[PDB]
Amino acid sequence: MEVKKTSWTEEEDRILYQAHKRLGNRWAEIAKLLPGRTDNAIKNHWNSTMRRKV
Repeated sequence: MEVKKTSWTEEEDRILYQAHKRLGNRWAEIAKLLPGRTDNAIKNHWNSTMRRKV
């Protein structure tokens, strides 16, 4: 079965956070550097992992 786990690499998350503040909330453009990862997946990851508690 294998439950849908957050199969994100530390590297991806690193670039994600770096880009988020450097480029901005330009998720559409950030995916240019992080292909495959869709906006919904990125944001889902961003809200669940990074902004787990604000």
